[PDB]
Amino acid sequence: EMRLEKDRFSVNLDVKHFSPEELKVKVLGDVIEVHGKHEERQDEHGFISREFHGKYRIPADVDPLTITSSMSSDGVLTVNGPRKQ
Amino acid sequence: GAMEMRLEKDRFSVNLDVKHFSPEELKVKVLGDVIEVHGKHEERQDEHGFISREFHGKYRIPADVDPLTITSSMSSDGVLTVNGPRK
Repeated sequence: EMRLEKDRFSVNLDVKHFSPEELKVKVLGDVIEVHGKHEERQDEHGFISREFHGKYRIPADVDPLTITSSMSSDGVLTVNGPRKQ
Repeated sequence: GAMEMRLEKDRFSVNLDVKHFSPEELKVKVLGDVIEVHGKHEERQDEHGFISREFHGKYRIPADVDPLTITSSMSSDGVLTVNGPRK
């Protein structure tokens, strides 16, 4: 969920079932890259693997070096940077 | 957790969180005495945004559950349940 305000630009993701250990955020050029992987090999009667990949092009008026990520209690991953004005 | 298994006296069930998936994108298969589940969701806007979401799972069916009477359902809360009565 891309969000373009006047003041900032953010990218919000629901990652409720991934711990911070299982998430990675990278920036290369003007592209934000996000990945998550969680596994529950629960015994001999079950398993589940969950995965997501995301790429988001950064607006031209946002310096890619000013980018930061964060995770909240509600289980949301945000990648954001201020817009240069 | 995104998954829980639950044994009652009348039924067996497996609950799953699949909130971000539409019914079209989900697949429930009963393979003998094993349940297999799969979902894949992709949103592309070139050349600006890409999100890809995937899950894969398998569970063993208890001996007193007939694989043939296993049904699945999807709720409005975005929850997938695979359930079968017991014998």
